[PDB]
Amino acid sequence: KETAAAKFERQHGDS
Amino acid sequence: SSSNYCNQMMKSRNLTKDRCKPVNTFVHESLADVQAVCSQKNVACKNGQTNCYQSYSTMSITDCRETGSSKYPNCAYKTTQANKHIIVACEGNPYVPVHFDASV
Repeated sequence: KETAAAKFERQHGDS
Repeated sequence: SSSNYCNQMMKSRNLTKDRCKPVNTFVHESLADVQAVCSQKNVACKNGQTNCYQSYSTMSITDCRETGSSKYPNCAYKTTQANKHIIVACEGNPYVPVHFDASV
């Protein structure tokens, strides 16, 4: 399911 | 849940589909350059733990802040664009960002 590192990217990434 | 970047992106990234999240920051940099911050300037986190790192340079960010008139389901956001140093808390192996601590 979603790791903490995956959640950070989903929430804050915008490459 | 109308138009503007924050309304669109908070919804698309599943931050406001089931609540209106008060604040969220989007970083307009390649993900690997954000992950590179975990080996940059080590600083204390607000909570006194020391697994936080501050970026050597500023990065392009968009701050999304809920307006005082936003109520679920119609979340509304104020969009502010800024170039700031980011502070991230890092964990794991690979040692990677898991929380934002600030922007300075």
